[PDB]
Amino acid sequence: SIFRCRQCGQTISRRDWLLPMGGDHEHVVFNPAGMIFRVWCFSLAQGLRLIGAPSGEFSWFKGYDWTIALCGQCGSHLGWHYEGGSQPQTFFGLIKDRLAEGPA
Ligand SMILES: CC(C)=CC(=O)N[C@H]1CC(=O)NC1=O
Ligand SMILES: [Zn+2]
Repeated sequence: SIFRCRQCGQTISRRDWLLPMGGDHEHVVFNPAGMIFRVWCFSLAQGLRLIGAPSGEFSWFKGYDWTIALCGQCGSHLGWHYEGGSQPQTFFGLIKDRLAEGPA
């Protein structure tokens, strides 16, 4: 079972790659613009384009800096890559409702 970009079908991640950060792969969070995201943490993802330099500002995950992750194919905002932390150093937080799940 794999996750594709809902807008264009780009291959992004797999159910096998889910990561229970702080005990749960799912985290419901809001940014400073008041947008709610249901974020699923993954150890790995592909097919993204990470934009800009990392920032710790308003990070939802203690110890991690984030970079915006777009679908590399269509440019849809799919979530964030997190880095600079520990155990693990890096991971992806993807917006669940921007993905489509289906057969490998
Ligand atoms: C431009 C956007 C859409 C930024 C954003 O929402 N950043 C998240 C990432 C994070 O961990 N905390 C935030 O506020
Ligand atoms: Zn896409």
